[PDB]
Amino acid sequence: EVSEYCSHMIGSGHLQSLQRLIDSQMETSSQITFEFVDQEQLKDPVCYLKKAFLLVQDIMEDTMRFRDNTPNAIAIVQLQELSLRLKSCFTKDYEEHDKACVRTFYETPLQLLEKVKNVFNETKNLLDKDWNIFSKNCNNSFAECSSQG
Amino acid sequence: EVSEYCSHMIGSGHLQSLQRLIDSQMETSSQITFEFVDQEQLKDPVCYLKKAFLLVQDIMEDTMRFRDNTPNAIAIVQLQELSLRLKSCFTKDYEEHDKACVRTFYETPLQLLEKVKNVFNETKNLLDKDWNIFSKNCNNSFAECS
Repeated sequence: EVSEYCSHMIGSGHLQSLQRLIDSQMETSSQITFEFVDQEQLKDPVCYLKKAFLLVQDIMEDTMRFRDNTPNAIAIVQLQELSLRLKSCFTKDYEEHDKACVRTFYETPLQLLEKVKNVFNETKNLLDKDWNIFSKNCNNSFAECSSQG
Repeated sequence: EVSEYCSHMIGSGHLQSLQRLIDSQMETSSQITFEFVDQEQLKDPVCYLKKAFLLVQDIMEDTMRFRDNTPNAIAIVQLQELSLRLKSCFTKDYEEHDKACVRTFYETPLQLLEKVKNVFNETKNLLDKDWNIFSKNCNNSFAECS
């Protein structure tokens, strides 16, 4: 079940952690490649975040990497712990729609980090309005995407 | 004027702060371009650091940029202040030789930060050995560079 366990689960400390993450990065024009949800393909706000929340998990595990026991590595662990708690708040969608709406991006680390912060921030905002919002069936939204990863 | 006060300017807090900078950088394939001293051209330890000390000031001003008032931006300002004090410890070498021993690098921000930390670390170490050491005339060392 999705349940009231979902409401208020993403806290302000989580967002401040994301912000300190962003603020400590040296500013660079250097771009990196990553997979993320293509907003131009998936425009519905709820299903965008349903898909994006899942990808953020891969992004944290493989891309947002820091030295053991540094403040930023600790924030990632907390965001991963938080994401595990959040997994019962997103209803599962069809497995045929796993790579739909995903594309490779060529963007700076700061732009990737802003995408991740926006996912956690907007997920928190919608959960605070309705703890059941991510029980939405997004199979038709994913089917309307033009491409796949 | 070079003086005994040189051996007291770079503190442990400056290095620990540099380490905290390094520890906060995300491990990523993102590489950046910068100008720095070539260790292969300038192998003499003292003249390497005379050259590297000047270049680190451009790197801090133009490349190691952080959003204003963040912990890392403040650390950079403090390292810049510290460098301003250290300039009394380095005698001038011929202007002749400004871009000598310098080449472009394409390395990660972590690698650049390690290069900067090593300059401050080795400078502190040598000043602790002879606070007059960077009065050395490095004009001939700079001349053998490519």
